[PDB]
Parts: sequence; C-alpha cells; structure tokens
Amino acid sequence: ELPPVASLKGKSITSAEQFSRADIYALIHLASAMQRKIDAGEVLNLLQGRIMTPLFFEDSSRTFSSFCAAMIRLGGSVVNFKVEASSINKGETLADTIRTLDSYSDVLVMRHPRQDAIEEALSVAQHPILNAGNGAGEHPTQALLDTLTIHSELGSVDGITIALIGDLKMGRTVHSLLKLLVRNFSIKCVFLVAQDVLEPLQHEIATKGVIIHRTEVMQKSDVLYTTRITIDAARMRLAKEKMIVMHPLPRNDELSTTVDADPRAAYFRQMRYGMFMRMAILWSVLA
Amino acid sequence: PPVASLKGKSITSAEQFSRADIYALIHLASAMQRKIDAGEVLNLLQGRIMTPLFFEDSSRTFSSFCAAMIRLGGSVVNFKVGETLADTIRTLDSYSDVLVMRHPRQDAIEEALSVAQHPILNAGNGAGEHPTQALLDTLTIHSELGSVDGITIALIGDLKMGRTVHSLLKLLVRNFSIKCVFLVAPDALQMPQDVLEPLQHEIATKGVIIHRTHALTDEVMQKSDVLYTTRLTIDAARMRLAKEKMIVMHPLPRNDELSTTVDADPRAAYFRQMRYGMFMRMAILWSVLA
Amino acid sequence: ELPPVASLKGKSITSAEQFSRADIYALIHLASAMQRKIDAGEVLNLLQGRIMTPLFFEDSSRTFSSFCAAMIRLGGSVVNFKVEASSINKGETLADTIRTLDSYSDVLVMRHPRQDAIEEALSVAQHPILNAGNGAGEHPTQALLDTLTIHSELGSVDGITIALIGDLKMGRTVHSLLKLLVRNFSIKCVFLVAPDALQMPQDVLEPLQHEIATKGVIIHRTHALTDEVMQKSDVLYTTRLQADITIDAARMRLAKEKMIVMHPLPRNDELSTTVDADPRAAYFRQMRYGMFMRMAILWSVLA
Repeated sequence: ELPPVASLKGKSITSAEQFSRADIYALIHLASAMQRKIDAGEVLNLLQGRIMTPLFFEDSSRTFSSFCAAMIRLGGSVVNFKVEASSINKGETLADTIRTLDSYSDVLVMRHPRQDAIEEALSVAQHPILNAGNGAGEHPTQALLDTLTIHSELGSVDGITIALIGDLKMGRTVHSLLKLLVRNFSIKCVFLVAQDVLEPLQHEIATKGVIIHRTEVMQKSDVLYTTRITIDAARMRLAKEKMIVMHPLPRNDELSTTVDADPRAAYFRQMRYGMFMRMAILWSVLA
Repeated sequence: PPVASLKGKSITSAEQFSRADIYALIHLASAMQRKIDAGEVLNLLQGRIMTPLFFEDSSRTFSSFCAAMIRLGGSVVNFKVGETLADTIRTLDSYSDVLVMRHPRQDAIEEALSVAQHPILNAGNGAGEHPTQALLDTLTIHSELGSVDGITIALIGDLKMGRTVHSLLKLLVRNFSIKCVFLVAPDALQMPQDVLEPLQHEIATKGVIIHRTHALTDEVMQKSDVLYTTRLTIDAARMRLAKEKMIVMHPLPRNDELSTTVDADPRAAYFRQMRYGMFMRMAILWSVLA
Repeated sequence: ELPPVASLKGKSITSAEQFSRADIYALIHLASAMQRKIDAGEVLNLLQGRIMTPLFFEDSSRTFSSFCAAMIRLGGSVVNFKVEASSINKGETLADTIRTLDSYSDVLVMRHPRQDAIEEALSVAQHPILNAGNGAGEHPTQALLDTLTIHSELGSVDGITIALIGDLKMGRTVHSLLKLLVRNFSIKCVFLVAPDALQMPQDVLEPLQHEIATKGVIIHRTHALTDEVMQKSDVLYTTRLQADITIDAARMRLAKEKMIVMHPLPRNDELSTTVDADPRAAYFRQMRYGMFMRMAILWSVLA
C-alpha cells in the first residue's frame, strides 16, 4: 500500500543526483499513495515514536513547515530546536550541535547556506540527514516535488516542453532541476528565459534529442517554471490548454496575482505535492 | 457529541452563534473538562494539524489553542512570523487542517478567509473581536455561577479598544436575558456606538438595563454578579464591597487594574478562566473538525 | 514494566539536595530500562495526552531538546511557548506567566538567569516545575544524568575519585553534582581543579562539611591538571568558563585505562576535539543518557 522505497533506507539525502530514474518514479507513486490515504481522512502511525529535528540556520516558510507536517502526518514527532536560541551563542561548534541533536533524534533536516557544512554534519551524525536547501543549489526535495507536480498535473514528465524563467545565471537551484529532468526523462524541449551547467548534460541532450532555445514560449510550453519576463493574465491568453505554471516560491512581480485564479496555475498545489513527496521521503529513509 | 452547527466553519464573530450553539459548546466543554480531569485521553483529532499564525504576541491565546489541539489528539505545526499575507495563508493552508490567526489589522481575518480553503479561527483582529474569548467567558459564568440569564455584569476598563468586551457584550445581549450591564469606563474609552447601536433592539426587547459610569462605584461592587475588568482598580479593600455569591473575571494580561491582593479570594475566577478557555477551545476545535 | 519512582509523584525538582540515595538508584535503573525499550524500538504511550511546556529565559541546546525528546518518547506532548513572542512584552509578570502555562500544562521545564526565579514560580504553580537551570545556582537533572553516566560507564559511584574542573564558581552543574555525590555516596576523593578566582564556593562546600568528615571524603584543591589528578581520577568532569586545565590527547597519556572524561556541554577550548575518538570520551554518550534520565524523571513525576 505504502511501500517504502528500499534504496533510500537509512540514507542521508543531500543531492538530487543521488536518485536514479527508478527512485524518482517510486517516490512519485509513493507520494500519490500518501495523498490518497491522507485525503481519505485516515491516520498513519508509520513513524510513531520517531523524532525529526530541524536545524535551520536560515529562514524558511515553506520547507520548514512542509517537513514538519509530513513527519506529523506519518505519525512522527518534531523537536522544535531553534538555532538562534541555542548554545551556539555560547560558542558551541557546528559539529557539536549535530552530535547533540543526533543524541535524541531519528532524522535531522538541515538548512545551511554552505555545502561543506552539510558535509561536516554528515561526518559526525549517526542518524540520517536530509538537506532542506543550500547556496550551492542543492535542494533535493524541491527538485522531487517539482517533478511530482509535473507528473501529477500533466500525467507525465517524458515528452514535455518546459520553460525555465528568471535568474538562471545565479539560480543554482533550478540548474539542479534541469539536470534531474534531463538525466532521467525524455524532455522534448527546454527554453531558458532570461556554460558550466548545460555542458555536463550535452551528451544526454544529444542522445535523447532535447531541443534547447535561449530567449513563442507561451504557445509551445507544457510547463512555465518561474523564479524570483513577467507572467500575467494577458500573457496567459497565449498559453495552451493543457499546461501548468509553477514557481518554487516566494514570488515577487514576475508572477502576477492575476494568474492565481487560472486553473493552470499550479504553484499553490505544488506546495501540497511537497508535503506528500516529503512523506514519501521520510518514510523511505526511516522504514 | 460535537456541535453540528460549527462543522467546517470559520469563527470570526460573536454574532454567528445561537443560544443553543453556545449551550451546546458549554455542555461539550464541561464534558471535556470531566474526562481530562479524570485522566482520560481523547484521540478525537489524531492526524489533524493546526497552525497558529500570530502576527502579534500572545501567551494565553496561542498556548490554549495549542494545548486544546493537543488534548484532542491533534498536532500543531509552529510557524515563526518578503511575501504577502495571502501567499502566507495559502502556504499554511497547503498542509494544515485549521488556522488560528491573530493580526493587528481588523479586516485581515476577512482577507485570509478569501483565500483560505481550511477553517480559520479569529484569535484577535485589531480592535474588532475575540470570539472564542467570549465563548470561554460565558462558560466561566455558567460554571462558576450556575446561570447566565438574569445576571448583573460590570464590564470595566478600556471598552473602546477591548476586543474581548466587544465580543462578550455581543454574545450576552443577543442570546441571553441579562438583567443589567454596567459599562465602567472614562468617556474617551467607552464602548463604541458601532457595538451598542446594533444591539439596541435586543436591549429594548429583553429589557436589559444599561448604565454608564466613569468609576467603579460601590453600587457596581455591591450589585454585580460578575466584575469583568480589562487592561489599558479592584483590590482586596474594594472586594470587601462585593456580594458573597459573585466572581471577578479578566481576559488577561493584567497590569495595575487588578491587584495581586485579590488573587487568593475564592471569587477570583480569572485564573480558572484560562483553564475554562482551554476546555472551550477543545469544544470549538472538535466541533469544527468533526 | 517501568514502574515510576513513587517518591517523585507530583513533585517539583529544584535541587540536588531533595533526593535520597534510594531515589537516585531508582531513577538510574529506570532510565536504563527506558533505554532498553527505546533502543528495542518500542513505542511508549505512558504519557499520552500529557503536556510539558518549556519556559526558557536563557539559551539552550541539550537541556531544552532532551526534555522535549524525553516527553515525546514517553508518548507525551510539548507546547512550544516562546518568551520573545509572549505577552511578557505587554507587561506580564513572571508569576502571571507561570500561572498561564500552569493552566494548560501537566509539567513546566524552567530555565532562568535569576537564581530565585524558580522559588517565585513554585509559589504560584499548581503543577510540577523542573529546574533546568537557575542562574549560577543549580542544575539538578544534570547531576542525575551525570551520575547515571558514571554508573553506566564505570559500574560504580561509591569509591570513585572525581575531578571537577574549570569554572566551579559559576558552574551550576558542578554545584549540583558535588551536592548529589557527597550527600548520597561514599566518594573517596574529590579534586577541585580551578584557579583561586574560580574555585568551588563556600555556600556549597560549607553545608557538606559534616558529611565529608563523617564519610572521610578527601577534598583536594589544585590550580591545574597535575599528573596526580590525571593518574588517580576515575572521572574527569570538566566545564566551560561561564590556568592549564585543558584536556587534550597528550594530557590523556597520564589518564588511567578504566576512566571517563565528562563535560555537561557546551564546551569551548578546555576540552580539545583531539579527545573525541578516545573510548574514555563519554561526553557525547552523556547527552543520550540525559534523554533517558529525563524520561525516568518525567514519568516518575507524572505517573
């Protein structure tokens, strides 16, 4: 019914590159099985007596709350550790902070801007660590929920035309999304609406025959993915019938509130797919 | 049994409740009290999530709502408060079963309602209302005094900005036959007209007596079944004027207006009032999410 | 199983002085039994429906988190009151705050930088309060879990030689630990390692004087970690400044084979990371013992 993904058991998750196609599909179907059960109004006790602790050294609305609700809806609990009210103010090191939370918890959810910080944490923690985002563009559960969103709303990820839109120079998190999409699925076409990112993919781009075009988008795209070239109701008049608009959030003026009523606006539903994908992930790690 | 009338509703105003609704809530609160005090566990809302969305500070309101959800077997996702209020609401709405919102602007409850898919419980909208505070106040009166109709109540303090007294006056005038209401306040902090005017017809019809005073007269002390003071003096000296069968209430927090000298008086119901509050909110939350 | 320690039923915990040796061993053994159950994977429901509210007016990592984790693993719940986001900002007194959380809660866990704030709290609270640290006064539950650590790691507390190291003046953990050990056990020798400015206060040492004399406990002050201290001590218990008293790998060459290094934590440079791979390094394991001791305590208070 809710079979854990075996390959993730006990694994720390820090990068989307750690997943095969087969993991990605298994997580998608597990998250869908989670949605069915939860929207039926039924309880899960799968992680009763298990603790997640968040270590957020940066702010998060979405990701922090999503992670907590996921754990709770699996029947688990959350220790509300706050970095700003911690013994870090008395000089405690990052390594000592990890060992501390590791003495009480079953899983840690870490958000820290620096990649070598999550790495130092991995070298001292006995329990799994899940990366909730860093400045290197590693946000693996965002990449997976985005992919679940496309799959669920359109029926499939293979075959799609997708526009990536916004800060695609310094937006390291979408560079990861592209890589997951390109390595695991058969994308028809990418638009980059605005070197080191596309080069590692050139092979699969050629092998799989993925058409690329930097910048017409409105008419051809199955997915308009934007980040904080404005999308509004007027521009949506040119979009196709079966398509979606996505945004990891938060947004500024690049995505008008005039889109919010459009049934193709998928960026609020996107957050709820996030809860279910994170349920799929937590259960799989801790089963 | 959950109060059916509240099922899946948001709670924004004292005005939405019938007399039957209130008593149903009360009888439900009192059953919950008895089971909690007998050590009975209630697993009524397992796997439901409340998110408190507090843009102003709170000790009671925040904590009672969290405590009430927990005592119903429910859970709480804490959320620390650049992005719009509507976008924030949708975010919390994407994982919660119920939102508890307190916000300094009066009309923000209404804006949140306009984008929220799940029920929102108004926990203070500016100078407007505090609905669940009025329900728990009335539960306090019923439990401590044994009846609500026929009481003489003094509402003391800042009646102008006090959301609690706005809601409490509204709840008692519409659904009960109170005998007398003292409004005890200096002219500039008196109960506004936008609260009193709409109640005029009910006051007239039920023969409610309304007296305004600028200070806590001996008459007020000597005739009230309930002294409900609010923040911006009652002390043990003044409590010597109180009747034997009566209570002192205050929604809290207090400063000087309610002295610590009163605290040990059997009639000081304002601490028990917080606990009635927890049981009332259990009744509310269960009713909404049944 | 896991019968509660009856003597703690309904009791606030303010001081290491309030316990008997029987209470101490019962708590230690209960915590060990909790550890076996949790590590076997059992899901406890002993405190289903019960609430702890943390009330921390100072920073914390271990004490806050272990108490929350202890309550959870007992099947209990936590209300996350934040002092910074509270009605204390609108004029509310400590006493009214206590009465507020007391109206909803089964147990309060209180840390406050004022030494007598805990007495004020107890004066108005109907429900139990556990002292998680009162200024430079005490940290009673730390002393309990430290003693569980010693017992579990060494197998005995009577007859040990223990060095208390660092800032003994302001160190609330060593205040509680010294009182707990001296009153209830037959300690052979206590080394008090600290420069004169930071030595163990007389308001701790003087009350224990009779007991030390009757039990023949040897008390020896030093300024540094001398060869003697290193060679004789079964426990090295070191603290942070709230002197050559630093423990590192090279200093550990003088340590005996059967001994442990402890630190209540957080640490600064007084306890080098070069010690961390040493099997005698017990200060991480000490945190996990702390969670199990707080489970023993919370259960015994609330059963």
